Amino acid sequence: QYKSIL
Amino acid sequence: IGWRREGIKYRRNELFLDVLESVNLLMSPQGQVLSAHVSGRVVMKSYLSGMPECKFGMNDKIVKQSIAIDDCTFHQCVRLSKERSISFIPPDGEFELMRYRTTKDIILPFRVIPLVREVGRTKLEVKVVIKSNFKPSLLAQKIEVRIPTPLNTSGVQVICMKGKAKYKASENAIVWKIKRMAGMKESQISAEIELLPTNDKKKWARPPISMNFEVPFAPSGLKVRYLKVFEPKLNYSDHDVIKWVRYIGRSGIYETRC
Repeated sequence: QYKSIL
Repeated sequence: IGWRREGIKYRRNELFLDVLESVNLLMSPQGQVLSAHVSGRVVMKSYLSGMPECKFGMNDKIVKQSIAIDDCTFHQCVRLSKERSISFIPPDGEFELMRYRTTKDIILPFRVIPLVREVGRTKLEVKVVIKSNFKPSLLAQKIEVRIPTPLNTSGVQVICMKGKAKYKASENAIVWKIKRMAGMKESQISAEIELLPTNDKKKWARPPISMNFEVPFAPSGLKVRYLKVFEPKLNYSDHDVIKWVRYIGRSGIYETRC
């Protein structure tokens, strides 16, 4: 649900 | 700088962004969009060392898919520049970074198609179809469709393949609940509404069918492009910071007239 900011 | 003390140290320098939007819709019986807007907030949770210069970049179109803010207030820490850059030294922990509104190019995650048939004056035949409109790899959660029933309602029969539904007589509505549902799908509910007799003269003012849902994207179209951290004293670069974002889009008022 939190994902990395790419 | 009275919102952040000066001593702060973490080995694990990490932040989290929550983009939280409530999407609002009023739809005509013949699919026209009568009214729609999004209200959003970005909340930041920062566990960063020292006093750092953060720069928040999004897919603002004034600056691919790019989006249109009608207006927004910021948190005092934000340096008001009109290059339209968002600059701040954040408070520690959790705070609201910005609040915003959008009216244009909104993704309406759900389409509701109602169909109603009168059967003499003894019953109503109702079919409702919902369509998820968004990437198939994404699931909506916590979907409720609320179908209002008239006051002269003897009783209610419903079939649905997905979900569970109950007639809730005190609330004068059928309530269909679905745990999960993926993008680019259809589901339907059929219901038969048994009527009591009533003053033929006064007609039924059919209130809208409303929905609630939660979706893991921003209906405004907002995407976070970067969050840049520079602390010029201390010895950690931007690429040392662990960065996270999540999106939680929820229905506000989301009403479709039948």
